[PDB]
Amino acid sequence: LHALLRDIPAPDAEAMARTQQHIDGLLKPPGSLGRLETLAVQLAGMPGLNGTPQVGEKAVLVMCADHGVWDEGVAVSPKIVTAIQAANMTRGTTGVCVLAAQAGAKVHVIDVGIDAEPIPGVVNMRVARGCGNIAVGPAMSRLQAEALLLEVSRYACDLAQRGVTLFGVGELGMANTTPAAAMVSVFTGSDAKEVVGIGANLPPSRIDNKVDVVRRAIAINQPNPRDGIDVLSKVGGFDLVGMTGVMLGAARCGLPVLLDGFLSYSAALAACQIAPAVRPYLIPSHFSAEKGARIALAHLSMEPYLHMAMRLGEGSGAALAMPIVEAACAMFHNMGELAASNIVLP
Amino acid sequence: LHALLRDIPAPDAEAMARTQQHIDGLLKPPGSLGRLETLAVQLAGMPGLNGTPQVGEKAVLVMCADHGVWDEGVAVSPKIVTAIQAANMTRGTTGVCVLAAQAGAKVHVIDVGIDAEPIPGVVNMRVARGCGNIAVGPAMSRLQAEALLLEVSRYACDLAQRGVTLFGVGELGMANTTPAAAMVSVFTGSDAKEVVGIGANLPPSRIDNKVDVVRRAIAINQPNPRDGIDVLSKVGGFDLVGMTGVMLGAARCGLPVLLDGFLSYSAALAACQIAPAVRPYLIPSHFSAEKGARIALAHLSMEPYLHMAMRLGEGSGAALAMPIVEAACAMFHNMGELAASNIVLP
Ligand SMILES: Cc1cc2ncn([C@H]3O[C@H](COP(=O)(O)O)[C@@H](O)[C@H]3O)c2cc1C
Ligand SMILES: Cc1cc2ncn([C@H]3O[C@H](COP(=O)(O)O)[C@@H](O)[C@H]3O)c2cc1C
Ligand SMILES: O=C(O)c1cccnc1
Ligand SMILES: O=C(O)c1cccnc1
Repeated sequence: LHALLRDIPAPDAEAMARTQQHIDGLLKPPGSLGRLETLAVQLAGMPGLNGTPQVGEKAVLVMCADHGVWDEGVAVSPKIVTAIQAANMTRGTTGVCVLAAQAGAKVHVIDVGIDAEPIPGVVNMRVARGCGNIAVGPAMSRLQAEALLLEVSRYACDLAQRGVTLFGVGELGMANTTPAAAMVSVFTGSDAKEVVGIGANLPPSRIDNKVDVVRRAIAINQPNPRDGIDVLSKVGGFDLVGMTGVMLGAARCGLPVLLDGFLSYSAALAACQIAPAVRPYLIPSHFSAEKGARIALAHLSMEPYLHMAMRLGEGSGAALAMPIVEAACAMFHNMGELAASNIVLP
Repeated sequence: LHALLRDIPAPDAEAMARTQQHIDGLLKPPGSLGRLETLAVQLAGMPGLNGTPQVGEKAVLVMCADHGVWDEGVAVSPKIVTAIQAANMTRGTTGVCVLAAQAGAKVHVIDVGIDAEPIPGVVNMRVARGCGNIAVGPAMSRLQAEALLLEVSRYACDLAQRGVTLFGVGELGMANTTPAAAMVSVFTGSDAKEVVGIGANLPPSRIDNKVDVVRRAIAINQPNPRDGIDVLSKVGGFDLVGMTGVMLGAARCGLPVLLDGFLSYSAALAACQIAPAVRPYLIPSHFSAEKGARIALAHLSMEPYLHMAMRLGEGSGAALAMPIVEAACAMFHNMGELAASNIVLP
């Protein structure tokens, strides 16, 4: 793990310079394609991409797990929905499934801690049947967090070996916006009231309790904001840790990762805290409708491309942004050149 | 034309209610897919779509034309670039071409007034070789505007007959951000300084002249803000009128139209002024980096989905948003149902 972290490659400035020069000579006024241009250059700098903005196979990894904090009345959906939805993932009827098929990406459902019997078709990496209730103690042990980070990391890079060049991250876990809000509060220094949202339609009257739960979690655990692994283990969850692991793994592999929504922002904060070298590999997707979204993004210094008022999770926003990434590649490789048209601009 | 305007269909509230009900029962917390849900319902209400969110063939119509106002020093690119780029459109090397191919849409290049010899492969609907310099008079006659609106309108609907269900609108015309800014100022009541941008990299020092040009255009022509056709003819251009015609034509055909950037906003304002019934058929794409973008969008009451800092035009932003439209359809038709999973949420 320390090894893994040590081995994350820095971006290729040379490839990026070459990329920038090419883009400037394309059939358009310079810089006119805006973020589509900056995205291509960012991609060019990723060592796993071979010096150019390229997209091979795509995969969305969905990390599923239950949380003990559910018992605190912070979620309106029955606990079983995690298990139910996880099986549905295997049938291609879910939101991420539909959107992924649309983008030509494959969905990988991973069980990191669902509180139910094992589901056939789902990759088994279960840590335990649900994590501990953060309100009264820690979600898990440090050891547990570390081992899962490692395991997911390797799984992520192994995919690279099979042609995957673009990843998307997602989750499934009733009550997960609670630990997400806690982490956000911790890493960001924001008060719980400011980053606690409605999650999956929590009634406005139940909010206050959710806020109390977050503060309690923090107070009791005393997580260290300067230690990403400490925070994850204490007030995180298996699903959030898994998402963080995807991030570490893509980075180590020198490949890009598309974030999703609020839960993913949580995970991204942790990843970046753990290894700043991870940052350059991250790509925002959409601007989640969760209250704490603005604050989290500001701390990541990220401006998402899509404003869809989305708040489903599952990696649905990540799937939706995949075509944008492919567009930046299409622009780069298939547009003609000014010179070839004898076009001269000041 | 009055006929045409009269015959624009109102949206199907019945189909929309049915759509809403279906969406609510899908495998997710209600309303969780945000704008993706509102988009599907909007589509369902369009009579040309047959009571459901559907996407058949896609086409982007690019309206090309030169402007006399170029002579005022409001554009840094040589005049010939319009003609040059228009031919390139026929070779598939341009920005819209690349992005359209990416989205599986076909590009239709239409010459509505390029100041050069006719270009083989380009649809000929040329009004004149460039429009009049708005700084000293009108761009064209009312008759001319009306005839072009009509002609483009019919062409647009005819495509519908050939399987096209989704349109995108675009343009090509050096100096076109000038008449665009003028129209915006007129329809919106904003001062020229507030809506005049850098267009295709106009140097910050040249701005002031561009602003003076806009005011002069307005002062001299005295366009009537309550008469969209009056405004277009006076301080518009053949390209902008053509874009407006696409809009009128899709609406008459009861089909959706994706806007592009700043130039398209101009055209949309005019279209809506001319026929409010057009509004429900319009779909924003991206948030153009042109200064006057915020003001124009506010007047259309539109919030774009994409924030890419784009400012190329050609209908490139429209092509980029096509997959989003297709996603809303995919969601609608392929997601599973809560009921089928025995999932019950309050
Ligand atoms: C049917 C259904 C499908 C979902 N897919 C993702 N979520 C989302 O809702 C949960 C977070 O919200 P909270 O913290 O309020 O539980 C996670 O499962 C998240 O993925 C879903 C939720 C439901 C009910
Ligand atoms: C090579 C080239 C390709 C383009 N494609 C679109 N535009 C854009 O630039 C023009 C508007 O900017 P202004 O008002 O400053 O001229 C239009 O042609 C618009 O389509 C282009 C401009 C250039 C130079
Ligand atoms: O932003 C998300 O991904 C999200 C928000 C609320 C509930 N589930 C997921
Ligand atoms: O927003 C646009 O479409 C645009 C902006 C500047 C120049 N050309 C096009």
